[PDB]
Amino acid sequence: KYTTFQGSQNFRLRIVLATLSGKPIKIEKIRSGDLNPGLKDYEVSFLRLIESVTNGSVIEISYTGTTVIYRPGIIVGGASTHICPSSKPVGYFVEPMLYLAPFSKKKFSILFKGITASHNDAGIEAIKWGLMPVMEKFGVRECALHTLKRGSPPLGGGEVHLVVDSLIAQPITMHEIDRPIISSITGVAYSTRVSPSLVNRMIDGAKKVLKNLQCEVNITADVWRGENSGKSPGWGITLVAQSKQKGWSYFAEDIGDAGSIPEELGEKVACQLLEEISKSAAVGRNQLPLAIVYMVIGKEDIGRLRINKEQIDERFIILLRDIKKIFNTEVFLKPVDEADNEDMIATIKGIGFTNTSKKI
Amino acid sequence: SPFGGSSHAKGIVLEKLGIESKQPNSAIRKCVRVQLIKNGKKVTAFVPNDGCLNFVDENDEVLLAGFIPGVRFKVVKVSGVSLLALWKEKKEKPR
Amino acid sequence: TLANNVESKLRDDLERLKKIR
Amino acid sequence: KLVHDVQKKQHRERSQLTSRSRYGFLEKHKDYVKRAQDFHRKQSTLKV
Amino acid sequence: KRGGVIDKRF
Amino acid sequence: TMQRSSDVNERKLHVPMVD
Amino acid sequence: DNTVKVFFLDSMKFYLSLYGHKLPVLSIDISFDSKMIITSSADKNIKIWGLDFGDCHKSLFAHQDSIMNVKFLPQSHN
Amino acid sequence: SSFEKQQIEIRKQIEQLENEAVAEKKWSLKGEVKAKDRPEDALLTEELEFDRTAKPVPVITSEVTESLEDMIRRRIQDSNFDDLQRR
Amino acid sequence: VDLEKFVPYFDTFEKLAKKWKSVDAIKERFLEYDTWYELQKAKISKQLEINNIEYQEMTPEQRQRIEGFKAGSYVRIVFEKVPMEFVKNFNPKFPIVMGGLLPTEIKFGIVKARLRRHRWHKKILKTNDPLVLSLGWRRFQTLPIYTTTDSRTRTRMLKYTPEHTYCNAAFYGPLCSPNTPFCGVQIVANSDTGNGFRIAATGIVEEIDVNIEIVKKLKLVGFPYKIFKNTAFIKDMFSSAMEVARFEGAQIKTVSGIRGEIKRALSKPEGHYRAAFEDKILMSDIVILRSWYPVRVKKFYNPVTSLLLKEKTEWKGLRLTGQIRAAMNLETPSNPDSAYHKIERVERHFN
Amino acid sequence: FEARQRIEEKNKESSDYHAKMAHIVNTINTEEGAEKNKYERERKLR
Amino acid sequence: RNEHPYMLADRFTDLTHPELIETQGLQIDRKVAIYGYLHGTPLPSAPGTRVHIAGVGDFSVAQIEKLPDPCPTPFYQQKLRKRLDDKDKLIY
Repeated sequence: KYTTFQGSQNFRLRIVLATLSGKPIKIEKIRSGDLNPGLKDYEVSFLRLIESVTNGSVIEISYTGTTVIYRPGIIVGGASTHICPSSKPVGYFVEPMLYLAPFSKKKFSILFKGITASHNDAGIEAIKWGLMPVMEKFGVRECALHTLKRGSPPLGGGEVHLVVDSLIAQPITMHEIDRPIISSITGVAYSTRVSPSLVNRMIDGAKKVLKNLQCEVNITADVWRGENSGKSPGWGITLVAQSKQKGWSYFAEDIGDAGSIPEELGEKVACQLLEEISKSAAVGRNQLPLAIVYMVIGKEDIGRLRINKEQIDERFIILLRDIKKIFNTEVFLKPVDEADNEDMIATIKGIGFTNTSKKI
Repeated sequence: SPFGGSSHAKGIVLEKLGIESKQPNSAIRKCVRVQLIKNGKKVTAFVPNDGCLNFVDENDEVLLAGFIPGVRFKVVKVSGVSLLALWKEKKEKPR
Repeated sequence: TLANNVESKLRDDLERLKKIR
Repeated sequence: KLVHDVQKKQHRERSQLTSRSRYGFLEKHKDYVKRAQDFHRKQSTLKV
Repeated sequence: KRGGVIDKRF
Repeated sequence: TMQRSSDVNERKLHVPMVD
Repeated sequence: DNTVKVFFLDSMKFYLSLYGHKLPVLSIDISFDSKMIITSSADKNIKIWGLDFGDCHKSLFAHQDSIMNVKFLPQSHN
Repeated sequence: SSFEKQQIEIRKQIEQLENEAVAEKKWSLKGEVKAKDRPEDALLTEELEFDRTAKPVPVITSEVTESLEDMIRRRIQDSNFDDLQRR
Repeated sequence: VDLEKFVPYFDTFEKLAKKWKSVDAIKERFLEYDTWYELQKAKISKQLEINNIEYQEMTPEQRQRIEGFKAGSYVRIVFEKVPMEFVKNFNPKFPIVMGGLLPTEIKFGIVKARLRRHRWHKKILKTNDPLVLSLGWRRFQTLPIYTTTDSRTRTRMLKYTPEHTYCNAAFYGPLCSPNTPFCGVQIVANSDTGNGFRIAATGIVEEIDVNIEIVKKLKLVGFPYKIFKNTAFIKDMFSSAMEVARFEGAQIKTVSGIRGEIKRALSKPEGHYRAAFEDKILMSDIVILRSWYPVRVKKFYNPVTSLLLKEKTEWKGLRLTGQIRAAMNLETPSNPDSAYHKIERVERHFN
Repeated sequence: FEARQRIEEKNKESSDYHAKMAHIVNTINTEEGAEKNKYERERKLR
Repeated sequence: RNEHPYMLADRFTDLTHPELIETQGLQIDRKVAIYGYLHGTPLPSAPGTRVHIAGVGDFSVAQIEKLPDPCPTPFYQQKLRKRLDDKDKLIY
């Protein structure tokens, strides 16, 4: 019957893997003890987004909202428009949509409207230079997230258009047992409704920490102005460590709130990315929940991904646990032969998943 | 020589580029993209008619012979059976 | 009686027309 | 010449309905053009 | 459009 | 002989499969 | 230089700088709630910058001559 | 047995679908149809897509107006008149 | 702690700033085959050579956990909730075959296949006619609907399979990956085998989804009764003037081909309307309006389960439209008007 | 209303159809014809 | 054949308790064990995998375990330009 789990924990993850599997899923006990129980607007809106792109799926939310029964349909997609509630930005909905984009009947051309950045959710550049490049490694050749207008909190109103012009049967088998060498560090500095000196003070704060390194740095000074620069002033930084050898990338991001010194938050993202590097072996823990799931839906072949000691935390475990019930796939780990570092090799297999929803 | 010295060349049927065409028996409806196996180069080939277009499917072996100007290759032979034999109801394609 | 039935059928057509529109 | 004998099969024409028998023969494209052309011959002669 | 959103929330 | 060798080299080619 | 920099007085560190003044600011002004910065300039235009992001809500060419000094009504946005 | 009970439900469906096969077709599924054959005003009950032979006559909505006087303001702003002049 | 917070947990400023006063501990991270066929074969082989290596490295218990039970292993499988009759009506001669099912196989819904009448089958197949298909490991009976694209403008319901070509077929049943071919048979019981070739159709499954939008063509017919040159009045096309109001301006045409329009409905009598044509029509003309009405796929599923029977060779399900008529002694329906007759044309002489 | 959206959907689809059909006949003719012309002049050279 | 796991049953056995056959009757659902050599892709070790038995219906594997090869091939049996030995050939 229905695989039954508890809580809102990993809510999106448990629907999309259900969607990828085709196995129906039940989630119950969504904050039963809270004063305001049941699903919130953003995660109801997200569950609506799935119905827009999936076809034949039936979704029921309980009388109190504390239980949802999800039977997935085939993934069909198309041109559509979604209203992101002000609670969460577009990035909350686009990241899980990347889990499902390349495996559809017709192409995903979806317009997302609402806030575009938050302290807790992925920004545009996290998806653009931080999460998408992992798609070119996985076989998804051409795919883009076009920014037409950005909207900062609390009023938001931003616009982002997702296009995934690649559709593939399944992700390519994965082979990365080496710690990629980073060649250069790039990034984007952005702001709404405020003077460009902020975006320069962003870079100077970011520049200060990382000139102890011997690297070439080119942080884009980008300033949106006019009608397409949001209904609220706001700003944030995204610095990406880029490896041209095997096309690997690591990124860090956060946005500035009221009363913050720019050099301070510029100093953050430089040292913030810098901290992320120490804890990453082949992909960062902000790319880890992307790489593992696609490898689980690859072809019936074992690939290797190198993962660091710091990567395997509570996030790695429950995420691994969630995959097992839906797929019965288990991720084994074998130590590296090297003694300089204690990095780990995670061996996973695809379930033989294929894009049966495609026009052939 | 178009095949580099051979009279025939096999390929891999990637996608039928003329399926969406409205006009029946248009010159486009008989065009198929094919990967030449010996070198992997993508090429376009002719199938004799839309009736024969039914027989060709994606990931089948196809032999190509010299012939929408520019499509110099025609599909003469598919998956253990020649198309004209299939087209004449003289044979079934083996799978 | 028959005229009343035609009137009721016409009214049903009206409600369905509202449903379409 | 990749057309077979079957696709060149004759398509037979229908006739007037029995209920409509009293109105005459059921006319078709080739019947209509014959009366269309003669009227055009007629108006042209009336026109001049 | 096939499949429907059957929302029972009060 | 080159024309034959081309004709025999081509007939050896097939679709890649996994057994 | 036609830019009005803001220093935190307690921390003594520079927070934000007003930009876009055509001519130098003759008077500077902080709302009662302290969330707005009203500035009157020799360019004869008054700009009102919000503290949280240092952003001008409106720029106003009030006086045909330059506005030397600008006052508040205490505990009021006026 | 449950499997036999499965045939119990199957051998029901066979007879209705058998009856429908030999039953007279509905006026919708008869191809050519006539007003007497179908129920009166049946097409009022049904959605039928049909082609039209001429243009649908345009409707002067406000945005059609708004776009229209907007240009008229643009022509006169540029003094661009297609007007006949003394020759 | 949870993935909804995309930005993951990090340490405080001052500790992190003190942690990286220097950029040390990270300096390490920072700075031919003859034929394409051989390249693909090698890529397959290396992956296979990779596969063998870890499994050797893995423990035998670890290996079975990850790969499962490889082919060639002699294995015991236990099943529960098996039908009662299967053990009782067990014949060792009849083989028992087990087949694993991929996730798409479990799903049920509409199946779109490009299907043709099998070439040696005597008769063409009919829409809404039971047909036993063999998809994957499963063999079951359904009611397929045969359709055409009409020059890729719409999916139009065909009444039979084409005599000597493929056509699009829609039917309901367990789904499968595209490009999974299949075979069709009408009769499986020995009693009704006869001497006809039993394979009825052969085709390829084309697409999968949960519904199809098959439509059937409808022609509403009209008769003229009063003609003024291009303009004429038509009757019995519609039962009421309200019906005409819906189809005002609709394109209409005669059997002769003279195209027309529905100009306005006549108040008296009900259903009468005025139409203008490119030429004058004659009294014997019949005007027609082309229309389209949706068709639905019947959700019928009857797995063919011979091994559960005593006979194992006399399974029977839905009967063909021919057999039911024969059993109940009903003649095949026919319409005298629909019948075709020879036509001889008399040369016309005009005044 | 329904007519207006219906007709403009046909016009856009037809225009895209001819553009795609036109692009392909030009590109296939141009790129392949060069190689055909290439091979012929080698034959003349031989 | 290379994309699915499949199996031809060598023997057949019913594991239902005879007492259950009597207290309820023969009509009770029954537990069955089926042996043979696996083919095609590997079959997952964990129970619950969905399979189809031809002419029967779709079932879920309650339990699965490997047994020693009852017809060991000669190269395998001796392991535990030369012709086959008459002792080596076996029938099962």
